[PDB]
Amino acid sequence: TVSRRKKIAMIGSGMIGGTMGYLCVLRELADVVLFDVVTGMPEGKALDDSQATSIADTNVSVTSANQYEKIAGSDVVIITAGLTKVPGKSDKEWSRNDLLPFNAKIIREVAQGVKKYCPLAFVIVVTNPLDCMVKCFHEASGLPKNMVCGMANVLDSARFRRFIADQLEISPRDIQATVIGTHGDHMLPLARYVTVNGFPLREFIKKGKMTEAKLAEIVERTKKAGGEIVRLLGQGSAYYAPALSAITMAQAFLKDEKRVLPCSVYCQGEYGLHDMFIGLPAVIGGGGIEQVIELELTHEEQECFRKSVDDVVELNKSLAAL
Amino acid sequence: GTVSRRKKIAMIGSGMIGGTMGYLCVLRELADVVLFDVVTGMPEGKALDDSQATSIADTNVSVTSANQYEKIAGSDVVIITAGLTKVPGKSDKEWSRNDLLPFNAKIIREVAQGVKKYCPLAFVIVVTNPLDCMVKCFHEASGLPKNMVCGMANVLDSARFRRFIADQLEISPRDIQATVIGTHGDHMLPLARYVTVNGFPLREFIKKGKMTEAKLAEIVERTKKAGGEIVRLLGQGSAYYAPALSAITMAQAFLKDEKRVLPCSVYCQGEYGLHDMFIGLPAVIGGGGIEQVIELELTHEEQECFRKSVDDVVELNKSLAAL
Amino acid sequence: GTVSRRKKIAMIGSGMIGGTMGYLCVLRELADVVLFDVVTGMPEGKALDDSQATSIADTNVSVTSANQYEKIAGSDVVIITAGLTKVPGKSDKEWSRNDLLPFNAKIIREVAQGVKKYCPLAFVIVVTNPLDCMVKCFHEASGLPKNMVCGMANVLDSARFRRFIADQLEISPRDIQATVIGTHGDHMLPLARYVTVNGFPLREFIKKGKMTEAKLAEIVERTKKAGGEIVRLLGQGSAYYAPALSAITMAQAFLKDEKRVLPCSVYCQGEYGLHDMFIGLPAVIGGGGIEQVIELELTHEEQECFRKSVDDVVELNKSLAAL
Amino acid sequence: TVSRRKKIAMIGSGMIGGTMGYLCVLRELADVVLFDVVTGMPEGKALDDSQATSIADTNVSVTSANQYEKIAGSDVVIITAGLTKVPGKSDKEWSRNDLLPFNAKIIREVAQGVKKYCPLAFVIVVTNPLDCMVKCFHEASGLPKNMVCGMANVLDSARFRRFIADQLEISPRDIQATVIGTHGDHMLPLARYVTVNGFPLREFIKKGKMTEAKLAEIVERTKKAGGEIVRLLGQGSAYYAPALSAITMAQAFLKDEKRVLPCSVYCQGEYGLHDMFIGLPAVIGGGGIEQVIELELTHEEQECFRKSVDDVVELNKSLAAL
Ligand SMILES: NC(=O)c1ccc[n+]([C@@H]2O[C@H](COP(=O)([O-])OP(=O)(O)OC[C@H]3O[C@@H](n4cnc5c(N)ncnc54)[C@H](O)[C@@H]3O)[C@@H](O)[C@H]2O)c1
Ligand SMILES: NC(=O)c1ccc[n+]([C@@H]2O[C@H](COP(=O)([O-])OP(=O)(O)OC[C@H]3O[C@@H](n4cnc5c(N)ncnc54)[C@H](O)[C@@H]3O)[C@@H](O)[C@H]2O)c1
Ligand SMILES: NC(=O)c1ccc[n+]([C@@H]2O[C@H](COP(=O)([O-])OP(=O)(O)OC[C@H]3O[C@@H](n4cnc5c(N)ncnc54)[C@H](O)[C@@H]3O)[C@@H](O)[C@H]2O)c1
Ligand SMILES: NC(=O)c1ccc[n+]([C@@H]2O[C@H](COP(=O)([O-])OP(=O)(O)OC[C@H]3O[C@@H](n4cnc5c(N)ncnc54)[C@H](O)[C@@H]3O)[C@@H](O)[C@H]2O)c1
Ligand SMILES: O=C([O-])C(=O)[O-]
Ligand SMILES: O=C([O-])C(=O)[O-]
Ligand SMILES: O=C([O-])C(=O)[O-]
Ligand SMILES: O=C([O-])C(=O)[O-]
Repeated sequence: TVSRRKKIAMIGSGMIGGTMGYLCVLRELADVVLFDVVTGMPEGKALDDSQATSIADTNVSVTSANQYEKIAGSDVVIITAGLTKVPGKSDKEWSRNDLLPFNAKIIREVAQGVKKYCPLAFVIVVTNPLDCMVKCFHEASGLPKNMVCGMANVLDSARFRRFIADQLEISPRDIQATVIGTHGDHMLPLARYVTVNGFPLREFIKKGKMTEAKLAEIVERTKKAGGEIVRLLGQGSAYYAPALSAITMAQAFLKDEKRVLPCSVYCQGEYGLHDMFIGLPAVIGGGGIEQVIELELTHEEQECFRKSVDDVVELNKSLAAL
Repeated sequence: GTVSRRKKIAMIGSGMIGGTMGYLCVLRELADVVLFDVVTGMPEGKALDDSQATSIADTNVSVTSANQYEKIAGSDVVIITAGLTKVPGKSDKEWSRNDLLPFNAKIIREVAQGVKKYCPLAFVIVVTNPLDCMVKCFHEASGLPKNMVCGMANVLDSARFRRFIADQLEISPRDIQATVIGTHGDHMLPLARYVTVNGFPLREFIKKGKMTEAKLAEIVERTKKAGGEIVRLLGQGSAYYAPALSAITMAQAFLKDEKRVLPCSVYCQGEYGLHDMFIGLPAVIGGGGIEQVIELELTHEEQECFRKSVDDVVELNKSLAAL
Repeated sequence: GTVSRRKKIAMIGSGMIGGTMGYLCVLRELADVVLFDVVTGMPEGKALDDSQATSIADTNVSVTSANQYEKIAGSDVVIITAGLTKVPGKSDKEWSRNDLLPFNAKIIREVAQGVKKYCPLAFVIVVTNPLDCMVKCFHEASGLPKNMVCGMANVLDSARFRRFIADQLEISPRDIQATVIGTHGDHMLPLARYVTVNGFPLREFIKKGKMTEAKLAEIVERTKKAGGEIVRLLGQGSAYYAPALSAITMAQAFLKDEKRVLPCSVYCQGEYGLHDMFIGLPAVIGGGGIEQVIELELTHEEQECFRKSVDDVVELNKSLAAL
Repeated sequence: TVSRRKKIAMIGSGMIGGTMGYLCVLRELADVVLFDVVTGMPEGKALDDSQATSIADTNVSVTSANQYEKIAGSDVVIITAGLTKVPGKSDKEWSRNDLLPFNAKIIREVAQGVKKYCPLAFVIVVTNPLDCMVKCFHEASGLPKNMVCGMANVLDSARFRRFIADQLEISPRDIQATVIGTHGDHMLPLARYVTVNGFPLREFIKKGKMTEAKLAEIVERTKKAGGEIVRLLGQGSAYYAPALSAITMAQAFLKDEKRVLPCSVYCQGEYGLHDMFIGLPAVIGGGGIEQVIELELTHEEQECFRKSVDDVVELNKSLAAL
């Protein structure tokens, strides 16, 4: 075989993992390995997903695995391995930072498998608490700083954009709304940077298409979106938008698209941050994270951003304190 | 003043299959979606998740949730998945679609009343098991036209048959035509004689040694047991990825008048000599709903297998009657 | 008895752009296609070629040719490319869209009569040059509603602006929002101040050294001269690939009620202080046709540039009147 | 750049070449090099096609070239370089075999460029007379027998399928109708192998959905299709379906899809043919031509097929006699 299909390993074959495998089938994006420590269930999803290729009229291979040797040759590795909530806790108290002790362990294990079997892979971490877990995976795997990132802000931005799109009665394709910072309560929906095809939202507000109050409401809703879905589902957390967000990042790498997809990236001076990962605007292409966009934030925005940075810093402290 | 409106599909049942079909509509920008369910909370969670996905897909369709039938008014297509997947108390090895009859008939009759009242002009695709029995139940309780009601099943069974064969021949399943007809259960009939590779009979490939007769038989059996295998492996519920795409593919063939050959459970009026019942047969789906029902020249041997499928349906329909 | 019919688009003019738009409909299974033209023979050749492509695309839409207006009856969208691309006798360097006025006005008035009689409920996208003048001509001669008639141009000009910027920043044009407004000619206005990278002002990238102010100016000029450059390089006719996709993208936004921001030539009723004329402005296209016309807060300097664009349109519309 | 985009070189930037570049833009299939001996026009199409990526929201590079060094690194090379008709001849007398003396020269030139700059490419010849030109290119370039083929039968089959689809009122996706043999008057539309989702057409005819006469008519129309379009266009020949046919073949190779796409392939015993290329059912995947399907043809079909083979043999004679 002269021309081989791309290969994506889903480390974690739960709700997000299986849905990403499904997206690969629909788009014929890559062969899929549904990896998990659980036996049985991953093979069931592999059978279900592989059978979907017939109806999709596409041809990719979808298999399951519980041995890391199986992810060798993966071009991309997407990591969802982990818990979505603290066992026993009420949905009312769902908190992403509370997952630290349960998932750091898992991420370290995955990091060892990737370092050993597919160290040349582009890695997209999804597992919460996102920013802390990306740093945890990067430290343990030893992969290049431009080849490891965390999916979060594309999802946060997708919410921000959908809410704005509904208010303005315009497709979200034409709404550029971005959230940066940590994937949590202190995420920063950049209201000043919201545009309708590059036209500042401020011009729409002055024309009465949206009020300042509605905007503030949308910014708050964007922050609470994940928790609302957790409250409403009553079992697990979001997976359709998360899966598509991660796969869009994976595709940008595989096809060297050079898309602006805000995600948790390694900092070395950007926004004055060092030795850590946090959500920032970035361009993803065949060279992995090709550009980290440094915006001219206002004093007010910097204040908000420093709060987001502090949450990551303290979480990274607790991580180390283990 | 909207002159050109989007198509609208109501997912009656917002569980695994319903939520996944909503996702497909978002990805393909196929139509606005209403995730209907008796359960409140969960469907709104999925509508939020699915609507947020439109931003990443760069598409624009409306995804909302509902627990009131008035909300499905104006639906062009209704896809029904409302129902139980497993019977409480049965082991996974004991899983049998027929046992769902008493639980789901009640549900399907309730849905029929809702569709009859709010969107009687819709094309209806039933998914709820036991499939052939539930499609008939929906049809008589709703009163919709015979060409506007069908059951998704054989497209999924055929997808399995095709994928297994594709794997063995090292050919894309796009180029494998393998069809299963009959009831969606142990007596389904994977038509080995009609399997082709771009119209070339599979038998020529077997004679050339590409694969064996024994492997074909193994695949025929694997196709029948596929659903139960996924139930066993998943440990919870049943298949949903291929089932969702099978139904959405049928919905799209109707919505865009594609005239696709998609085997499904259809109203019989003489075909293969059957009357007043629904059973899986090859059919053409277009803007006219079920536009053609293909009646294959089955051999005596294939007829014997098909007859068992028919007897199974007749038996469930009698059980349905006894309620 | 087809309950769900396919959308229908009539391509009035079956030349380079018309045939390519028909091809796009086949690839996306967007709608049935009628390739209309005064020329007989050629359009049937293209309908044959385009319909045969459905087999390979595995799609199913009808592509036919016509030279009688009765054939466009029932069209949901009409895209008009009927007209000359170059004036016989002019060198390629002398190519100017304004010179096409006398040749094309006659053609557009004939098309207007056909649409008015056979499919007055259609959404109409004019492509024929000189664009802004031809859209106005079509509108008054046809009598269609102001929100149902527009001209494709700025989506193409913007595509050029976006591609040039994308190349310099090494970012997909999906993430470059660059817009051109005004008349589709030398005085078009590429809005340098409104160029963004996913909503982030281009000026921040320039300050960071990603590209220079000088390169931006070069790109602004290149955007204005783009059509003439393709005319010069092709040696025959003019651009058709990007023009076809620009118009089909507008058609799809209408057909599927997407509500996309697609700058195009729209009827002015006060915006930017203009009345009784069509000119390129940012607009939202949905199932209601032109649903919104965006009025940007232009600076005095940008207004001066925009005013020249307006004067050019006013001048052609006067020339049109003098016929 | 860790992950690079696939690259396709269009040797010939005329109607088919430019349209294939357009398909690459729409599907984001690969970077495109529009090559030609003509300067000016290819750059115009490159500008037009590259500008279309903005509207398509895709990102591939489309450039033009007139120097072969420019096609280095091409994964696939699609060759349309050549004349579509004999200069001066009436459309009534259009004949594919008449192009031999004009295009053999061109193909030999292309063969030298490919051998020198991208010998590892999968090559799809489109230039007429197809079967003769594929053999001409293969002999001159020295490329592997499984990496060179000619696009023709996918197009012939597309016509056969569309005509049947229209009669039966079924999507052509569900009509499997295949033409094999030489791309010319003696091509062989395999009526006995026509199926509706694997169901023999014969069953439909007996049910009165199509008559034996209509079938015969469709077989004849399939043979004359190319000439009808030449007659009707009055300028050049078909390009929309040809372009999509060739790109579908290229994609099957690039994404290792393993599609059954009848095309002109190298024979070494199949159908008892040796040292020559002719249209046959074949599977295209990442290994190029992975399978050549050998059908159990009837005596009547063999007769017809031998006539198709003879046309290729004599054309290959004339080629040599130069
Ligand atoms: N960053 C984001 O935007 C975002 C959004 C949603 C969810 N998430 C997070 O993504 C993760 C996955 O969510 P989900 O809904 O798919 O969860 P899920 O519970 O459905 O699946 C997690 C899967 O990982 C598996 N797993 C556990 N330990 C493992 C190990 N050592 N190796 C391999 N697999 C292992 C589990 O068996 C399970 O199959 C959670 O941490 C969740 O909080 C992140
Ligand atoms: N025909 C086929 O090929 C095929 C394949 C797989 C599954 N199925 C069947 O499809 C059905 C759905 O499977 P699933 O995985 O989505 O199940 P699921 O358990 O995930 O969801 C079924 C949903 O229907 C809802 N429901 C119950 N009663 C309802 C009522 N009166 N009105 C509206 N909604 C109601 C439930 O609350 C639940 O959300 C099952 O009956 C299953 O056996 C059929
Ligand atoms: N607005 C834009 O952005 C833009 C971009 C490119 C080209 N254009 C213009 O679009 C038009 C079409 O360009 P093209 O490349 O398709 O040209 P073309 O020469 O290939 O085709 C124009 C077609 O219209 C036909 N025609 C002439 N009179 C007609 C009539 N009365 N009724 C029906 N058809 C008639 C011609 O026979 C021909 O087939 C030109 O006027 C060109 O300048 C506009
Ligand atoms: N096999 C099939 O099914 C099929 C179908 C249709 C057309 N064709 C054939 O495909 C070929 C191309 O058709 P088209 O419509 O694109 O033609 P076209 O006339 O539009 O373009 C042919 C192009 O090749 C160029 N060319 C000539 N000599 C060259 C050389 N030495 N190097 C590089 N480029 C050179 C020409 O300059 C021109 O741009 C013809 O031979 C035609 O008969 C084959
Ligand atoms: O992280 C999450 O679970 C979310 O935001 O959906
Ligand atoms: O009916 C089922 O559950 C199946 O076949 O997957
Ligand atoms: O109008 C034109 O011809 C252009 O811009 O391509
Ligand atoms: O070869 C040709 O020109 C054809 O068949 O279209």
